Amino acid sequence: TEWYYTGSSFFKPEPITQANSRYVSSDVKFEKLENNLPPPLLE
Amino acid sequence: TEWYYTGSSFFKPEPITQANSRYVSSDVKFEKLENNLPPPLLE
Repeated sequence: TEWYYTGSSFFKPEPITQANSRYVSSDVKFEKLENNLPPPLLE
Repeated sequence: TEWYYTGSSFFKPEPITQANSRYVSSDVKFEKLENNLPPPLLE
């Protein structure tokens, strides 16, 4: 599956990037992606 | 010595990471840690 960022007050799916994403501590309820890793997570 | 991150409202030492650290302009009062360099400080 593929994941896209969207705005809060209007609906527009957009690519996930560093600007709209923040690094946070690990958690169980966070989704775990085997592939299609977003640029921030991908290394 | 070694430095650990702890929360404000409850006491539990944690490993330091980029999630809970902010890059700031250097100041004299800060700690000049020659050894045991925190992982976010590594270049």
